[PDB]
Amino acid sequence: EEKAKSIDQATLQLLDKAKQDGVETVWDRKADMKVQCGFGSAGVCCRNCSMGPCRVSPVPGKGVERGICGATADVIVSRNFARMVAAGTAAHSDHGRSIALSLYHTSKDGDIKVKDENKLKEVAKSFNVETEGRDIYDIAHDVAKEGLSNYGKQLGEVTLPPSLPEKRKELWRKLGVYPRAVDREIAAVMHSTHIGCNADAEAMIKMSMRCSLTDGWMGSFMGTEFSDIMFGTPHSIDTEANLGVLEKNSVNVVLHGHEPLLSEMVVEAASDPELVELAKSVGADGINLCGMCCTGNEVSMRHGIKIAGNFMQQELAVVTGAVDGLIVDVQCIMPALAKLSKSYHTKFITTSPKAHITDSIYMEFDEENPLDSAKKILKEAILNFKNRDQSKVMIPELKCKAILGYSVEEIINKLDKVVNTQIGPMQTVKPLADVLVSGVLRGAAAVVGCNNPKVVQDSAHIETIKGLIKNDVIVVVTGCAAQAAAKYGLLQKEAAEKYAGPGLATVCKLVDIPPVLHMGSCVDISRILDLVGRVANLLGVDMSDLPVAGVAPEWMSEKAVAIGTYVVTSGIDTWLGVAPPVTGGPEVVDILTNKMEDWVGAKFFIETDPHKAVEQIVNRMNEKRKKLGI
Amino acid sequence: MNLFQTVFTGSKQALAAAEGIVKQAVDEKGRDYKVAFPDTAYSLPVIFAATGKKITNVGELEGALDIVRSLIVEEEMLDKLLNSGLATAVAAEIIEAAKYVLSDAPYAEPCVGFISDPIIRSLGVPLVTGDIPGVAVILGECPDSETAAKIIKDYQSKGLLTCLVGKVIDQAIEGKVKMGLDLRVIPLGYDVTSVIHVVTIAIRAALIFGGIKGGQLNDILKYTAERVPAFVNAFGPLSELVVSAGAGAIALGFPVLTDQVVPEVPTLLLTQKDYDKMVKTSLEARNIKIKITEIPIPVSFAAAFEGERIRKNDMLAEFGGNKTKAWELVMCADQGEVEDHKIEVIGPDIDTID
Ligand code: SF4
Ligand code: SF4
Ligand SMILES: [Ca+2]
Ligand SMILES: [Ca+2]
Ligand SMILES: [Ca+2]
Ligand SMILES: [Cl-]
Repeated sequence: EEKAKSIDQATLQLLDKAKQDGVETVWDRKADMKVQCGFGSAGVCCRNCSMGPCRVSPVPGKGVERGICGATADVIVSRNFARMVAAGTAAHSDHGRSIALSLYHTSKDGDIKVKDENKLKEVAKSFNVETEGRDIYDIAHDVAKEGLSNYGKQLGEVTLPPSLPEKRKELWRKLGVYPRAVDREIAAVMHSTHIGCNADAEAMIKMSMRCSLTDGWMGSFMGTEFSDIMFGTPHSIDTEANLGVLEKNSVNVVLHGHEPLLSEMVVEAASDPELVELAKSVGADGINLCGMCCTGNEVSMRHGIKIAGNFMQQELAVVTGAVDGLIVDVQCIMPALAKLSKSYHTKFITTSPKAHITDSIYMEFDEENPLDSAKKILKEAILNFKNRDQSKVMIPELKCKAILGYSVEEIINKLDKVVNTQIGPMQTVKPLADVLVSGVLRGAAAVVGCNNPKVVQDSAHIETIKGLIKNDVIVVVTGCAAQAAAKYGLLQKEAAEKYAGPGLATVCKLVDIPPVLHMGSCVDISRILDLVGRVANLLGVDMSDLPVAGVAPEWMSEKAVAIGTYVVTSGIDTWLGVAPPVTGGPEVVDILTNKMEDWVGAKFFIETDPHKAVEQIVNRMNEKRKKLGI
Repeated sequence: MNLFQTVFTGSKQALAAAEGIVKQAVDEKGRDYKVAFPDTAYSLPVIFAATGKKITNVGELEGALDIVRSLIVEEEMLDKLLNSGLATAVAAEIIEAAKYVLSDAPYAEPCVGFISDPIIRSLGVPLVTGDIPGVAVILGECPDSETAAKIIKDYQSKGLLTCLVGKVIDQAIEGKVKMGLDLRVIPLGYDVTSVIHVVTIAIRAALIFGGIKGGQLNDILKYTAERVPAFVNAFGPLSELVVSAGAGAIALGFPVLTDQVVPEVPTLLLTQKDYDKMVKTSLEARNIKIKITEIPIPVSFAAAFEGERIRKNDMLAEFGGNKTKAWELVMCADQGEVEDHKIEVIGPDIDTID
């Protein structure tokens, strides 16, 4: 009768417990919202000044046509869209900015240090920083200074990655969307969306495209590249996923958020002899560290830390009654966790001055003394195990194995296994390019995205991934979408025979990989751009000429909008499972889902049905294959 | 055009060719004329492996054309290419079967054509023990006869069986190669379809040694892929028909390596332009590890030169026989009598001969 809440049995079990406990969840608050405002849902409501609030008609020819200022529905909708990109870009901007500042404070006998010297030497080449006969920390600081300039330089040209084809750069230049400093483009969009500024849908949407580029090729890239320098480049690693990872007799410390420095220090803190003994003093087996959302992906990729769950599972993790400490930093942390943690012994600890949540324990993460600060927070979670009500604990016995760490460096290393020593070249993406041109693999898709109560949890993610791998399309995943697959069991070597098509199953067996490749967090989507870029450069074509696609089956965050925008602007078609608020703007719908193709060689596709989406992705990929002659 | 349409084109060409020669047999010999290969208990091996049915007359050979048609499904998915490659193989067998119908002696020397079942049994034991590490299927034309002979003589030196089809037969003759079943170098034929008789060696090996029954195509293709150490070496320009045959070889699990630029497929279809590396690439591509002994001698040393017929005219020196006194012996002695590597040639040497 009522639509299912989720496809995961562990999620469905804890949802029943939440009802019996009397607590409210995101699914319950969705029902409370009832019918959602159509004006806001169509994007035709404007609040960019105090002359309104204005609400024009989404159906042209009837109702109120213009806003008080004169803005038409297309103007209102295009500005509303722009601001989402600018907000999404800002979330990834501060993320990478913080990583770069950490790189600037690295020392040989310090809490934060350079782990991957080889990666730093390569990154230093792109930023024009010398490496010959110099201290790795002196290079790291000069690189950090050059990287930080990309955020607010007002003169000169910005440094872009080598994987970005020159054809794509020239296309942006001629279109007028070449990126500038990161914070500069955010201000540019915010200024033009102000009352009495831009009133042209095409120009506004182009401003968002320019802004979104500073996220994917600058904010996220540097965030990913510098994280690999300081914490290590990820490689194929095993781990367990789903809420079944929590242990009843151990202290459970769940890390949620996005910033990787705090989670890297809580991992090291879990290995301090004093803290391991304090856990035993309280009556625990040990310290069971778990992750959720990006911060969890960033730790499972590098240290194989177990994943508790994705975005909409964050409330149900507390409902298990086994989370002693829930340490959060920034982004995608539902404020409900403060009210929910009151009904349990769980301690909700906020650490970033960027994300303060009312009625929550606030323990600021001292970046000057990071390891000491991490130990102080972890100690509080350990001591809280004393207040655990073991009789009311209920951790569903449902976990799944998964393989991740599939960075571009790791994928290239694995592809070397299928290269002949006497013929083929080494450490290049050629094996992947060869399989795509031949036609063994119909194409390569990137399923990324969040969880939305408008879609059954994980339903569209699994249906979409399944359908693509069945049609010989290798799938790469990141963020909550990657976790959704890890929970189902698609991130396993044995998933190739079970779900992959004829060609993909052959490639999986030869290269020895699962049919779905976990490439990391949403910031790690820059690795997908890097991979697709290398394939394009190796074949001497632009990214728009390859049979590639991006999918966001379930998405909410303004970050997903910026991600989609920079993916389409980079030349990769993107399918959206959740419809953005553009319905009321006919010109905006035409631009996003049609005219855009003429500007960047790619377009948006809105499809809520995942079965129809895979049909469209395959047909579109084939169209691009026929044009290229492959 | 892409690899898929190139395979589908050559397979359709192979069907058209088989349709033409089959009509010639119907019109000249009638639908009741008996069709059979020289000494074989599996009728037409490829058709018998795929369908498990034996073809005995021209009328039944006409019906086998529908097997070629059914295997060609023009859809761009790996399983369809491989089936299209097998359609080329079934068509090649139909063409080769009709060749024996319309001619008393279809093959001329040095070509062998169809390989008899006892020969398959003869090569079965040395394949298992590893005496024959691989079967090099060389097809096409080399830039010159010097390169063709160097590659054959190198494979023969490794003891790998080398089967030639196309102009490489004429090039090997000019480049002075020693051909013969015992010499491990067998020329099948000049036509492209002649490559089917090696494919039948691998299929019959699965039926004979593997003990697989006719009709179990998936099990026969597994045996050839895991047990028959075969690979193809296509030289010179590749036609659409040849690329379809390459897909058929890939269907049996045999990698195809060529000197021409083609859409490569890792560990399946590779491109080596350096002829001085071809042998090493081919062995690596089919996991063939050669246990080299490295004896310091100026002449070759391999199982292919066993049972050599050194006759009077081609001979320089003779020892033993009803001609002169000759003997051999192995003795057991202490470490004092034996001085490890020590070669003492008491008496005259072959240089003294005139
Ligand atoms: S402010 Fe706009 S979107 Fe919100 S309820 Fe009012 S008309 Fe709807
Ligand atoms: S900018 Fe225009 S449409 Fe927006 S609230 Fe003001 S008057 Fe209304
Ligand atoms: Ca960079
Ligand atoms: Ca592993
Ligand atoms: Ca602190
Ligand atoms: Cl590369």
